[PDB]
Parts: sequence; structure tokens; C-alpha cells
Amino acid sequence: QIVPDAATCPACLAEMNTPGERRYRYPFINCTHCGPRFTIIRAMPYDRPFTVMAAFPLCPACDKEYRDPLDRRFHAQPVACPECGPYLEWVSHGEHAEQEAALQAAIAQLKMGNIVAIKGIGGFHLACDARNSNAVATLRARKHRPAKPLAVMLPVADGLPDAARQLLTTPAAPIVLVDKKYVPELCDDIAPGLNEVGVMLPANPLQHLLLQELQCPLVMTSGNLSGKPPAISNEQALEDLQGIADGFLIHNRDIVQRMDDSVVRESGEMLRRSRGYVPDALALPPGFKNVPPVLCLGADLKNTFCLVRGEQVVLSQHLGDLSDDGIQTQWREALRLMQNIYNFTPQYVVHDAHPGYVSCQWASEMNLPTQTVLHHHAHAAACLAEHQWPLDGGDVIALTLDGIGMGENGALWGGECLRVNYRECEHLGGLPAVALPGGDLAAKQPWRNLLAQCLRFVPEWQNYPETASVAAANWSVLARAIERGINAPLASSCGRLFDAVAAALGCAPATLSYEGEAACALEALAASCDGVTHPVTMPRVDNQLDLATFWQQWLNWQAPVNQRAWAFHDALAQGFAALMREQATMRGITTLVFSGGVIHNRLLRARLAHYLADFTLLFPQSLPAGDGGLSLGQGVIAAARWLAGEV
Ligand SMILES: NC(=O)OP(=O)(O)OC[C@H]1O[C@@H](n2cnc3c(N)ncnc32)[C@H](O)[C@@H]1O
Ligand SMILES: [Mg+2]
Ligand SMILES: [Zn+2]
Ligand SMILES: [Zn+2]
Ligand SMILES: [Zn+2]
Repeated sequence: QIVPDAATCPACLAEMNTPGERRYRYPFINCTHCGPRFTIIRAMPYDRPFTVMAAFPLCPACDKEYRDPLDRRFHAQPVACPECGPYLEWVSHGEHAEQEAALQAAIAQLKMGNIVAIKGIGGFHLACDARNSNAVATLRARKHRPAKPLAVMLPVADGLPDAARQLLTTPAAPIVLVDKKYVPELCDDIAPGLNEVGVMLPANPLQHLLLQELQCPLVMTSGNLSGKPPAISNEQALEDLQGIADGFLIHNRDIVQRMDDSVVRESGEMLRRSRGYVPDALALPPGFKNVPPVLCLGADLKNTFCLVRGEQVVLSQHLGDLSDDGIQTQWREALRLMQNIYNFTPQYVVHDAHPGYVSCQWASEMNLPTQTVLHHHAHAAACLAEHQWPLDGGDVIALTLDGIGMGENGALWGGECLRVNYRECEHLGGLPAVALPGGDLAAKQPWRNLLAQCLRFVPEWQNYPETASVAAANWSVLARAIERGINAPLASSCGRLFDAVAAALGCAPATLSYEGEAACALEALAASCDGVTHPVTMPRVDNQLDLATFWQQWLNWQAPVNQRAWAFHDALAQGFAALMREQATMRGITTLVFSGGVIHNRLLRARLAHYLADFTLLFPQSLPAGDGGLSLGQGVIAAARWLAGEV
């Protein structure tokens, strides 16, 4: 029974700070209670000969500790000291150092405002002084990441709320999203236009040495290139990061598994589940038992896979976007080790109903019986699973809010009201389906969605100040592609509705640099408002929200932009609450489920919980609301159809 990778413990930290200890200032100190696990194992059993540490025979001082039953390092599989262990190496445009001098060159570079690649437990990070405006602009410029927020490493948790401090200091040592007023020391280019910052504490010996020296916050972001899987070997770091890093702090212990930092909110809500949680298994809900081995391929974005057997499920670490160049290698190594750890051999494969997905191509290469699950059915089921809804617990009404998933009959869904149990998904209503002009471009340029909404719902849209940039363009070639159905598929996407509103308000750049950027900006804007009396609504017309009425009231209700953003969330929540109410009540349903990437929105949650106080409300918490949780939903639906003896 192997455990997730564990933050360095107090006792090892104390040993590493104590002059005259053999392991004094040694960056690879670990013991039976802490250190790398999943990231250093080649095969089972967990035993030094089958880890990355086979290469380093123990000196005798270490071997006496590893073998002594009453010793903290008894069978510490990756134990070492300066005599027999891995050592640090510094590489900078010509220059070379090792061990302690390697550490000092990295610190001197960080102190002068340079960017250093640092080798971690499960990848490589890029670091620099988080208070240094020039360093941070340079890092963003070199990595072409003009907006996306950067995680920051702090030396200690002092001054953070209690609930943050308590999460930050667990073995898992996650990034924890914290209000940015707690951390005034960070320059303004850390999370521009957002309200929260991701902070973490040192969790490995090398990070402790660095932060003990620097006594200041450090950007500590992933060592990759957009479109590329993160490097896990020295030469792939050297190759990948040379345009970016001014120097490299690497070492000669191999990483064999990609393992990103995990990311939670202070409230405990999981956004990314990797380092420190993988590979822990999860109990399935009551009634699921004797389930055959099922491999669930998850989603094409923010991918995780899932192994289902017996009365448990095991989720992989975050593996990213599956359409990326060589991401299949890492996926496949995670799958090998996971199957070796649990002695797992799949009898069935489950994957998404979208036939253009990479994951559905991989699934047909496996010579197993395969089955398909609707994207939004799976969202809803991951959420019921996580709240321990019983196999036979009854129907719920689900609100599934996201970007785009394939729905029934080739339709693109993302704002749906559903009747849901673990076997069935009936679509009840939701947003109107509205063109995505330019297909994939619709997610990158919010103004296209504003245009598609205006064309369908706003008479004389050209006359509103909020449509000015749109109207000054020759939008009418795009309007004709839309009429004729040329790369302008219909989608009831709630994510594309956020984008239309954000473009109307002008709160995002015209072209976006990351998925969801316009929606986060809109939500960060709405959250500075404490609530307003306003006349904006989204009425119900048969079983869909009436956006003609919404845009007419919204475009004609002048108010500060935060109050306009707040009013949008409120009308949307209210409008969905009215739909879910009619559907639940007239069927005798008393429990409501919410899932999909948009449900990560705090204001929209708070608003829906406000309108739906007459119901039991079920929201994601220990698993991501979005695509990170989808493999689990696939799993419980396949298990449930199986348990019912479905052919
Ligand atoms: N190539 C690539 O994907 O970059 P990456 O994955 O290293 O991005 C950092 C991750 O930390 C999270 N994160 C960090 N700071 C955040 C903030 N202020 N608000 C929301 N999410 C944040 C967020 O989920 C984000 O994906
Ligand atoms: Mg503070
Ligand atoms: Zn320890
Ligand atoms: Zn030794
Ligand atoms: Zn989704």
C-alpha cells in the first residue's frame, strides 16, 4: 500500500537545519514518513531496487539506519546522505557548479531578479522574485503568458486565514487560492484582474533551503511551454526552457511520473488533484460492489483517467489536454504504474460520446468492449458519487454548466437542465442553442459570441455602445457564414454566454490568452459588488431561458460595471432556479445537483443556493467541478448499467 508524495516532515527539516548532522543542508533528505513516492517508483513492490534509487548504493552509515527497526528511516526506500545520494547541479550559459555552490548560484540569480528553472518532485518549476515587477514581466514575456495567474511560494503561512494555513501545511502541500489582500507584498502582475492568489509553502528539502535563504515570495510556476507536456528529465528541461530560464538548478535523481502541484480553494474546494493525493483510492457509493475492472478515459481537456474495480475507484493525476504533442507518453506511463500498483487489468473501457475526441481514438486501439457516456451525464454523476448517492437513491434534477460537451444526437450542450440517475439522463431544457461563429475561434474571441447573441436576440444591436467594436468591423461576412451554417455550429453554452457579457462590458482583451479568461474576469468584477437592486431577468419560455428579454433589460440598465456583472449572475441563477423548480416539483424530486466547469463560479453558486433554499443542494467539493472529475462520472455510470444487468 503506497501513499501519495509527501511534503518533507518536521523531523527531517530539523535534521537538515542542524550543523554536524551528516544530512545537514542535504536537499534529498527523506524518511519513512515523507519524501517522493509515486514519482520515483518504476515497478512494484515498493522497494529500493525498483525505484529511481537503485543507481545510488547506500554508504554504510545510511544502510545501518535503513535496516534499524526503531529508526525514523527504517525502510525509507529513497533514503540517502551527501556521501551516497543525488547531488545538485547548476547550469548557466557557460557556468557550472555543484552541491552547495550550485545552490548559491541559484540564490544569487534569484536575488538579482533573474529566472531559474528548479527541478522538483514531479516536474520543473520556473522561479523568480514575486515582488519584482521587472522579473515578472520578463517571465510573462518569455513564456507568452500575458494574463494567466502565477502561483507563488511563500516561506511561512503567517498572516493567512486559519483554513488556508491548515491546508497549506498538510503532507499534500497544495497550492491554496487565497484573497489577494492577504499578500500585499506580491507585485500586481501576479494575478492581474483576479481577486485570489495561489500560494504554496516549501514542501521538499530543496524548496526549504531556497526559501530559508531568500526570505521572500517566489513565483513558482510550471516548467513548460503551452502546447507541450511538462519536462520531467533534465535534457527536456534544458531543451524546453532555454529561451526562458537564465540558469538551471537540476540534479541526478530521476523523476519517472509527471505530477503537477494540486490546487484547492481556502474553502477546501478542489480544482486540481495531483501531487499529494494521487494514488489514493476512493470508496464508491452504497450499492456499488463487485464491479469489474473498468478503465474510464475521462475528457480531452484537463484530463484524468479512472480505474474502477470492486467497491473503489482510483483517479490519475492531472494529465492536461490530450490533443497536445506527445502527452500520450505521460498518460501511458501513469496508466502503467497505476495498473501495476493496483494489479489492474481492464475488461471494459468507457469514454465520451463525442466521436472527434482524441480519447475515443485511443479507446478503439485497446481490444476491449467500449461504451460511451454523455459528457454532462458524467458531470452530474461525479457529483452524485462524491455526495455518496446510493445506487438506487432516486432521480435528481441536474444543472450542468460548462463550455461545450457533445449532447444527445450530435448537439453541443453546455447549459442544460436534466433528470439524472446513474443509468439515465433525460434533457429537460436550458439555454437556447446559439451559433459559435468561427467554431474554435468562438472560445478565443468573446466578441463573436456577443455578435451571435445580438444577431438572434437584439433588434438594432448596432446602436448600443456595448456593441461598438463589433459593429465597426465588417461583421456581415461572419453573419452570412452564420446564416448558412459554415463553421458556426449551434451550442447552448453557458461559458459562451459569460463571454458575450464580458465582451459587452469590455472587461477582457479582445483576443484571450487562455480558456475561461473572460468569465473569470467577469466574475472577479461581479464580486466587488455586494448586491444591487436591479431589473434584469431571464424569464422562462416553455423550457428555455428567454434571452431576448434578458438582453433588452441588461443593455438598457446603466450602472457601474461591477453592478452590471453582478446583475448578470443574479438573473442567470434566478432563471435556472425557476426552471429547476418547475421540473423538480412536478416530478416529486427534492434533491438538485450542480456540476460543470462554470459551477466553479462562487457568486453563481451563492446565488443559486439563495434561490433554491426549498431543495437539498448538491455541489462538487472534493473533486473538480469540471473535466478533472469526468472520469469518475463515466465510471459510476458504467458500473451502474453493469450492476443492473444491462446487455
Ligand atoms: N500550462 C499550464 O496549464 O499552466 P499551469 O497549469 O501552471 O497554471 C497554473 C494553475 O494553477 C491554478 N491557479 C493559480 N493561480 C490561480 C488564481 N489566482 N485563480 C485561479 N486559478 C489559479 C490554475 O488552475 C492553473 O491551471
Ligand atoms: Mg499577510
Ligand atoms: Zn521525514
Ligand atoms: Zn549515505
Ligand atoms: Zn465539461
